[PDB]
Amino acid sequence: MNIFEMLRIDEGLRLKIYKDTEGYYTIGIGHLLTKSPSLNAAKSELDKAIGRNCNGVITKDEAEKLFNQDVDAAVRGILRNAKLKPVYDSLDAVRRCALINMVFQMGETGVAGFTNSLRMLQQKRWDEAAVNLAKSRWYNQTPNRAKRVITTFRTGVWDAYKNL
Repeated sequence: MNIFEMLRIDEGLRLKIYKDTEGYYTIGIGHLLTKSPSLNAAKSELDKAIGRNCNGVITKDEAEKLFNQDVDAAVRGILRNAKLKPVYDSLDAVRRCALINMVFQMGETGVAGFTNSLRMLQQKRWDEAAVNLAKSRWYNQTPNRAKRVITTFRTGVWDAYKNL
């Protein structure tokens, strides 16, 4: 299992513009287009993102291209972030994937706000950090996905995704 397979389990694949758990306009493999309520603003972002007139619909191909860019940006964002970098460097390969997953879903900023959990992950206090991560809007709003990520940080193995 790898980061791409992991995120693809969590995000799914949709070739037509759709709404987030959050009600936001998205397409592909969790590629948020706009936080704006107009389908029209979303369509415009889409064509800008793809470089063609898409009319709200993309190919598998285009979806994976956006996915490659998004993953790349997430990692680079982690590497550029003063708060995130040190945690990332301290982690093993599997747990590194769990932090990437969080950044992809919630952005650099959002994750950098989990101050106490970050501190615990750096210290390698797995059970403590898992308990603290669960105390969040994140967990309450998308419990099945949060719990997969959390188990991943807890165990350091890919079992939560074995099932799926």
